[PDB]
Amino acid sequence: QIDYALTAVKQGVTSLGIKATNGVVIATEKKSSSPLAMSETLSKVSLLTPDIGAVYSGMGPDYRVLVDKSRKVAHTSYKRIYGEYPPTKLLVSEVAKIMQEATQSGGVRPFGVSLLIAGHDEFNGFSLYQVDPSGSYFPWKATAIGKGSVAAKTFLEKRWNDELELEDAIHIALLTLKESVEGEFNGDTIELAIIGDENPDLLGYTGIPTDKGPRFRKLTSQEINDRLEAL
Amino acid sequence: SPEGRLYQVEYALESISHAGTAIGIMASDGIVLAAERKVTSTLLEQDTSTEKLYKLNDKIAVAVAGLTADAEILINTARIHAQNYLKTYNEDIPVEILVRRLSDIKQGYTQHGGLRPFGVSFIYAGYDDRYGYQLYTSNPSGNYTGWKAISVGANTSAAQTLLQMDYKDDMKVDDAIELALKTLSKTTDSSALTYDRLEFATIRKGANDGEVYQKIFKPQEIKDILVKTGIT
Amino acid sequence: IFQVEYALEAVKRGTCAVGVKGKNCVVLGCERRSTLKLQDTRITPSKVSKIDSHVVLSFSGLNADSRILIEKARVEAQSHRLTLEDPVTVEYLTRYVAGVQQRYTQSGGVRPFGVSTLIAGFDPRDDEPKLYQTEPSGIYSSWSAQTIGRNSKTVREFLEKNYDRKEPPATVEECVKLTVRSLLEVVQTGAKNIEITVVKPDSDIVALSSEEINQYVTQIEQEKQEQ
Amino acid sequence: GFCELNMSDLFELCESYYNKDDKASMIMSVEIVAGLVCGSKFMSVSDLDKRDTFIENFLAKCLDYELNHDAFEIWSTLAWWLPAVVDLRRSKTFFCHFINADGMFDRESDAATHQTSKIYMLRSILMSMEFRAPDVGKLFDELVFDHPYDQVRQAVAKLLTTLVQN
Amino acid sequence: MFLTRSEYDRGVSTFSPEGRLFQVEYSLEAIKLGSTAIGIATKEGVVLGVEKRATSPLLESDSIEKIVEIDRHIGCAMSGLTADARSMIEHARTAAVTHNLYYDEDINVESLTQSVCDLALRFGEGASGEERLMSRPFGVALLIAGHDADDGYQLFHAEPSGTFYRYNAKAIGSGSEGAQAELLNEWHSSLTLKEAELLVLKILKQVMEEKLDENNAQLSCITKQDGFKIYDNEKTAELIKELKEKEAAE
Repeated sequence: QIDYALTAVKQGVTSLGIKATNGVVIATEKKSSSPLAMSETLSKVSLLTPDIGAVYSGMGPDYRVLVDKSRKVAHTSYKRIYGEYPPTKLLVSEVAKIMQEATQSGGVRPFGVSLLIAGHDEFNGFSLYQVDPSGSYFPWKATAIGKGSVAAKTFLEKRWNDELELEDAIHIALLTLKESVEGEFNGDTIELAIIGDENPDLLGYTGIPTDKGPRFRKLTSQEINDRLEAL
Repeated sequence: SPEGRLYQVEYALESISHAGTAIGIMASDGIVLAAERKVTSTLLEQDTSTEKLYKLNDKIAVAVAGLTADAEILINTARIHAQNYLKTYNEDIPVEILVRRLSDIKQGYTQHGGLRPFGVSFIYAGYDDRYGYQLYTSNPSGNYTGWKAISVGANTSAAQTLLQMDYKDDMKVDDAIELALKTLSKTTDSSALTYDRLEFATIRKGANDGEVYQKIFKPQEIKDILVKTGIT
Repeated sequence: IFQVEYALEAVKRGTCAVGVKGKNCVVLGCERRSTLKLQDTRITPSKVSKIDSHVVLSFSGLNADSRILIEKARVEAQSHRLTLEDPVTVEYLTRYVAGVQQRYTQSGGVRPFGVSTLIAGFDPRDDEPKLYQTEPSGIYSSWSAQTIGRNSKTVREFLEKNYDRKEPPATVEECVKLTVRSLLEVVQTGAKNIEITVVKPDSDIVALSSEEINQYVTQIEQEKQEQ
Repeated sequence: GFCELNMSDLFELCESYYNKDDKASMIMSVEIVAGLVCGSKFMSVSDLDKRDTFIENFLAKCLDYELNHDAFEIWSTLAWWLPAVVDLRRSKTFFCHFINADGMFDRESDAATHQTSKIYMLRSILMSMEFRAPDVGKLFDELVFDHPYDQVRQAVAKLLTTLVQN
Repeated sequence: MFLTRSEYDRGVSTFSPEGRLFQVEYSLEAIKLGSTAIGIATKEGVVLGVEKRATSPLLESDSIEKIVEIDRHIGCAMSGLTADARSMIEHARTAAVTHNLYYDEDINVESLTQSVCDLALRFGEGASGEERLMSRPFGVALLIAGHDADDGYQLFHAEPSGTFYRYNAKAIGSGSEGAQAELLNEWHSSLTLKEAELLVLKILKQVMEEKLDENNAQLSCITKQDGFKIYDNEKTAELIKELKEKEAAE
């Protein structure tokens, strides 16, 4: 029964993640259920904290209500006690605990998604985690989930060294996604986020030098196309 | 439960002889813990997890053989019992009492048969000033048992034999560090043992006085004691 | 609804347990396989369990199942001293234990206990020995002596033809003399196999060690061979 | 010719592993005995006498009083097996030992005595032969019925059952 | 030989096409398959006897409590799962004292009985309207016998089903079908307590196909005067001896 949910994960659009020396990167494709639909109204790559993002493979809805339940747990169980935001390791723990309970609870099915959660905490540095429907979670240098899972996972072993700059890992995760792509391949059908330098540009305010802004940045429709030309 | 049998238990008791492989050896002046890591991919991040060796308090620690997500649910509640017995009696919790406290939650499902038993089997290594150094075991049966040396998980029946062979009561701590590695010569499905398939721990008579240091080994420190024979 | 009888089966398979009343003393006895070579000797010799300062209890069954009883009891033992200031009477400690295994069937629908228990000791002040037995059903019975457990039938047969009410083992010493013989029949090595505890009037419970148990076995098998 | 260890070396190796305590250690001792009886497909009538002699001496120490449910567990295993992997007449002492029945009292104002410290083992040999050796003029004239204990009343019954099938 | 089977056997708290609740029709056959118990009523008291059935010299009979006090004026005898009736009795002793407190009088035997039935009438796992908190029909039958000053001496049969009848003399348990047809023959509106003490033994002798003593029979009675006493083994014996003679008459 957990086994059947991992199966809904095995199909459903491919997504991936790559840790580097100075950043993390996660991406998936935006398969348009129609051309009539405006694909900018749905986000497969969601912000959890300004230091932490997430992507999935599988059941759309189960991801949404998991991204919501997940943002909240970041406050209710960490920020409202210690004044900081949670560290990747622990926010991940609190999500696994959330899914692991849909498993061992009666009257409910587990979630139809595997999650890739990427982020940076001051003490543990960068890290990238996978969370399964089983509630188990593992730390990755890089991996992929979904259909293209096997092709891409093999390409990542081939191309990954522990000396990658974040720009190198963006480059990789675009190629990796180019071979699996189901629909068209541009900035309107690729979602890519990074966990890099602090972006003060994006704080919304200026006056306390101790807080410096989001590490999580979601690349614009433009930034993507720009990289795909010099590709 | 047909012949006097605990079915849903044997189910998970033998699901244990699949995952992991863990060992505990009590020396005369220290204790030792050790484990092999699950089927690893090249890209899995070695150093982070500490996935099968968890600290419970500054004086107690457990080795796990079983489902990870399942033991974390237990350990979380055991790290707490520790601290409740502090805030309450202002003394560090005695090992047997912590062990029984878990064993009793395990057996809690072994009977209120409306929820599913526990994966997971524990070796506990701890010190308390009432019963010197201690070594314990915890199958989801609900039972715990005393041990001078022990093992859980795959290839269990096998190591118990080499252990019975090379063990001596006068044993030091470094002598027992070897016995543990040495006898993960056999009980290893992976031909040749690496520092990365490992996780280690010690509770010694302190790096200084008459007291008690605890030490979960960092990867490098393993490749260093592996150096003593294993691989070089 | 039949699951009761199945549990009563696990009783059978477990550490063998016995007990024996006397002219003014009581004794238990029970346990299992010496040591699997490498196990810690000195940290679970908890064969018979102390309930109050004057009441003890052994069991045949799932060792992991007993503990939940040997607590719920050790507690009501105090919560009686507390709300009535008066140590529990051996019949009442017994009726409370049995009455719990009973309520582990007929409500909610949950599993019953894999233990039979024997419960001994002297009521407070009164110096008349008491011995009882419980089983997963909810039944309590008083016995001049009894056994439950593995190969328990061999022992109950032995005892019946070795105890008589007309003359109960008066001597403290000799009352144990008998409880030993009766387990030597079913053990699997001897003294190293099963041990004993001993309670005498007024909260005087003194459990026996290894060395007092072999000034017995090796003073039995002396008179034995003499034919 | 090839070893020269003399049989009196396997008699120690055997008496050696008999700790009334260690079970897996006794099982090695009795694994040894069953070999000395499968070692008559091997010459020397002067060794087959050193062995018949060691065996009546050993079964004495072991089975003639002082017997745990751990030994009984082992020896009784031998009785069901040995007579099926070797004709037991390759030994004068071994069989002519279990059938030496100094064991069945008759009334109870004592402790009657002891056990199926035999009955169930003599039986499991007679069960595995079922045909061969069964001259037992004795046993029939020697059975009890009157016995006070059950463990014996029942066993005297389970034996007669087997004595009749033969 | 052969096999008869309906498709509505089994069914838990659901109606057969006839209106039968077989879960409870069966609850009622297992009274017929426990210890024997017999109650007879005179105008001079009520007698309750049972079958002890001691299974050893060790086991000191009397931990075999199949007859127990309820208030000084009400006793009951039980056939069946004596362990399953611990709670059924607790509620009756509690109801009888509770009534004595709230009203300064002994509680009517009729109403003490009905109260016990109203307890086993809370059988189920799903009830809307009023909640019936418990799990299964109560697996034991009761002979309840006592004395109140309205309606003389009384005997009652409480069934697991929650209903009851007031027999002038009833038998339940292993022998009942037969013991009952024998009471139906030998009972009259003018028995004396002495006479019934004995008739209860005669009918235990019969449907036990054995010779009886104090290790297998317990006698108890309830008089207006002395209350509800259980005969100690001595008195149960010269009551037995007194029959060995009375029947050697012809």
